[PDB]
Amino acid sequence: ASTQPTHSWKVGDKCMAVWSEDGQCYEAEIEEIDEENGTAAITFAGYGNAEVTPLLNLKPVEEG
Ligand SMILES: CN(C)C(=N)NCCC[C@H](N)C(=O)O
Repeated sequence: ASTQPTHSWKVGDKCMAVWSEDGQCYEAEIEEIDEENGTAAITFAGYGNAEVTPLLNLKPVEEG
């Protein structure tokens, strides 16, 4: 138990994640979820970078 999910995420979903390097949000796809830690491994689309970031950092892709 680490991050208590406030959002329900599934593998292969598009989300926006906060890049650990800039702290800004970027579009990323969930590759793997760890519900215990409340984290998901996401891959930033276009760049190809991937990081394990808590579901709390994952935001829905709101196009506006
Ligand atoms: C959200 N992510 C991963 C990024 N915004 N990445 C930018 C740095 C990596 C890029 N290939 C580059 O070297 O420019």
